[PDB]
Amino acid sequence: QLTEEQIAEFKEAFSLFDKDGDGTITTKELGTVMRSLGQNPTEAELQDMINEVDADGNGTIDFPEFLTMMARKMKDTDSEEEIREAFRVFDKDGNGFISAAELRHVMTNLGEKLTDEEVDEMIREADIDGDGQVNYEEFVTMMTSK
Amino acid sequence: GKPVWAPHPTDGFQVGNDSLTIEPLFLALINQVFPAEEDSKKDVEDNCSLMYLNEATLLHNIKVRYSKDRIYTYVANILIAVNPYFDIPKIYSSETIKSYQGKSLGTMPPHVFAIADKAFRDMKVLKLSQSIIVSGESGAGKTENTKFVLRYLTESYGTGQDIDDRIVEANPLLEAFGNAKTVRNNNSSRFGKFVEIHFNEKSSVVGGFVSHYLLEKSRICVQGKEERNYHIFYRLCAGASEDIRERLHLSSPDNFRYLNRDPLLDDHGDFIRMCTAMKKIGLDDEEKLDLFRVVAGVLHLGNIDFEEAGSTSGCNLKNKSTQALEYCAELLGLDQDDLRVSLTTRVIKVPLKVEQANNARDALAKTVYSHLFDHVVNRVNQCFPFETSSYFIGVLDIAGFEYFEHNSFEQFCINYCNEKLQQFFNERILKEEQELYQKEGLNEVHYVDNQDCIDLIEARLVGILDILDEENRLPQPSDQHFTSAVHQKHKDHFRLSIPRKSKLAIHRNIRDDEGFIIRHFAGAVCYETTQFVEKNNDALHMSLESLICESRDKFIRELFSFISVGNKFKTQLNLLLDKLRSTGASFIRCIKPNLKMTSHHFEGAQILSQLQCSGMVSVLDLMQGGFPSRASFHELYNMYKKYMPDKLARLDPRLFCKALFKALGLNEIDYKFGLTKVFFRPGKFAEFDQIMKSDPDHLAELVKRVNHWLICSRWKKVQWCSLSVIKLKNKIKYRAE
Ligand SMILES: [Ca+2]
Ligand SMILES: [Ca+2]
Ligand SMILES: [Ca+2]
Repeated sequence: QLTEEQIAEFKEAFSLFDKDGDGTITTKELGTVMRSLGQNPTEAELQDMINEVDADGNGTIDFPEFLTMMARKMKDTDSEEEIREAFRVFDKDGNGFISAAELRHVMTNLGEKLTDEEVDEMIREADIDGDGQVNYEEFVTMMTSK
Repeated sequence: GKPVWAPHPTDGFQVGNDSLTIEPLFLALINQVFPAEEDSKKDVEDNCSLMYLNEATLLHNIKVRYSKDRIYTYVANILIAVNPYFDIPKIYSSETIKSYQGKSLGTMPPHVFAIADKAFRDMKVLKLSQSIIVSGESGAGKTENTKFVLRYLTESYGTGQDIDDRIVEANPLLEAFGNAKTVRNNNSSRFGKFVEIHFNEKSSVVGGFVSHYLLEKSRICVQGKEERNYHIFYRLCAGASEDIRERLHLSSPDNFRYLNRDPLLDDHGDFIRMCTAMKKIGLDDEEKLDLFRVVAGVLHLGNIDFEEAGSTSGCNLKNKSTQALEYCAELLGLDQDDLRVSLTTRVIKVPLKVEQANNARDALAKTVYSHLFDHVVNRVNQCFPFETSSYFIGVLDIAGFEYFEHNSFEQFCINYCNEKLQQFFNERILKEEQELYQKEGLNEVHYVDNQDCIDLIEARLVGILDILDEENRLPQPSDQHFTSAVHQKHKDHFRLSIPRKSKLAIHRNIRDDEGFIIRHFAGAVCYETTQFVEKNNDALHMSLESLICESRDKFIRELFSFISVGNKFKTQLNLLLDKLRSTGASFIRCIKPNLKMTSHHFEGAQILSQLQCSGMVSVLDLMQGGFPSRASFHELYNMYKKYMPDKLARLDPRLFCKALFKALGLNEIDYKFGLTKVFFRPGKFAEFDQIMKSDPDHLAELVKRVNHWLICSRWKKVQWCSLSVIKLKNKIKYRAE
């Protein structure tokens, strides 16, 4: 039910959950990554969600199961509100632009390791209109870039 | 300038630099020289982690591991298991048994437990019975390795109960009637044993079942020098009480045609130990004696001789055989005269010549013993019955590929058996590679199978077996006429040649009609065909058959080349294959490190021969058709980060490898980025290594070109991860209201 391009993009995102690259995720990594981006799932909420797609039943789900777990019957432009919510995770002060400091916070929450200048580089790259920050339009453009 | 591996008569291979000349640290044929691993000190748990996967690098790797007492190495999901020849401490510890539980293959070090856990895991998830196929010559550690699989399964997924120790108790009964001494092994198994551990609907152990196949019938009457009949015969003759010895009219085995002639063979003691084990099993003196009666009956049968008398032709029993005949008739519960008529005539009463009566005697002997073995395996199965089951996990043990200076029909059948098992081995490895590639997000592996060698043997009408049947059906069957028929019908066959073309001087004196060479998976075998026609015929005529079926002895009644030996062998081989094909399969290959049973000795050339006979060489060739080398991202991060700017070294292992390959412009045909590993076509890991070791400056340049891509990859990773988290949050709320 996804494009080849969406599957590819989610595949790299899965590597942030699956740090040691064994191809499988447990309740622990699911929980850790969600909380680091400001969510608060219960252990039972995570288990119930995993059991629903865990074929083995060892409590360890793989990439295609990860995709299924994310799937649900969706309203028109619910996805669009999802993208706006993803943006608000970066735009912490809610003024509509992502700053260096804010990108750094997310990169840090997710365990990414980079230099202050690398963060600035990332800002510069997605900052089409050159006001020094990343707005929503630029965000989505970067997000769906080829 | 690269170190290659070249043939070495005693180590198989040695390092050095139509054919080629090699300097060690010597003329050699091109196709026997293999690329070596750069780091000779190195060691990997999966030989698919090497840059070159070939017989040489494989042999070198498991050697290195052997020294560190690392006896278990993988090739993909295939386990190589070299006999340590001493008890490596705590590796079969109960603790270790728990550390392997539910662990995916290759998250723990290589171990028979993992093979074992995987079978259970697939059984449980896929709801499909499983088979574990073990290979290996005598002294390879095959018996111990089987124990471990069973022990593991029972302590891990049994319920306190103890089926393994039960199977372990019952086994001495199988060995008595099913094993015999050979030229290469004093206690060789002569049938196919599929020891099944059965499971209930919730994947808990609930019983055992020993399936059995292809008992070697010819041994019952005839053996070669250095060989003996089945153990039981000699044990009984040397161990029975002076009483039993009298009732069954036993005596020295030298007094029975059916028993050819060794001090280390303790028949007296093994008989005592055997009875000891029989009692532990719940085998009372009654069925014990019932077993011994048939055994003796067959021994006396075999002593009945015949001669021509001129009796309005037909032959008769030598009067000297009168006693063997009454003894045999007595022990088999038959009328002495009925038996006599049915051994020297067939039913319209056709008299039989001497040879024909010899064959009637032997045919009866083979059928009776074979039904006795059937019964013996059934009683063993009663030592651990179950009511019902859903699936099983079975370990298959059966004589491996073999050749000698002289090969006859016995080797033919055995090697035919392994030719079909090898086809199965290849098919299932091919399947595993394909599913591995799909599972990793990457392809059909290039492989030509040995169907043609199988068809040479078993094809209808023109196959060797059917041409042999045809000969038996001719007025005066001839081995020579048979052999020529084989050559004339497979004119320009890839797989068949005349002995004159042998790669060995010992075979080139054999005439075209005295033999043939079959190019088997493991190598060419030259068969001498004298006696093929006689060995293809073991048929029991109906009247003699009726006789035994209607024995006064109730036990015997309960035991019960128109159809040739070759054809029955095929039929039985096919039943075993039917069973295997219904399961998911895994393979263990046991290796005998040397002859002397000694620790820390690695006979290169001798282990190499075993690798070949087990079909491992055949399997590596097959793997060259796909992606034979594969390495985790973390592993490649570790190896190569030092060659790249510090910028790349900051990335995580997956993104580091992504960046590397993007910057080198590595085509996506030869290099494949999976979910957990990078996969390489043959030669390509090595190529990638060279690139990595080339001019550091041009290298840092290529990275620059990738800078935009790298930044966009960094964004998309966290952006799509944020989106994932948001979908997971929306999913929890979905599942709620
Ligand atoms: Ca993980
Ligand atoms: Ca902001
Ligand atoms: Ca901007």
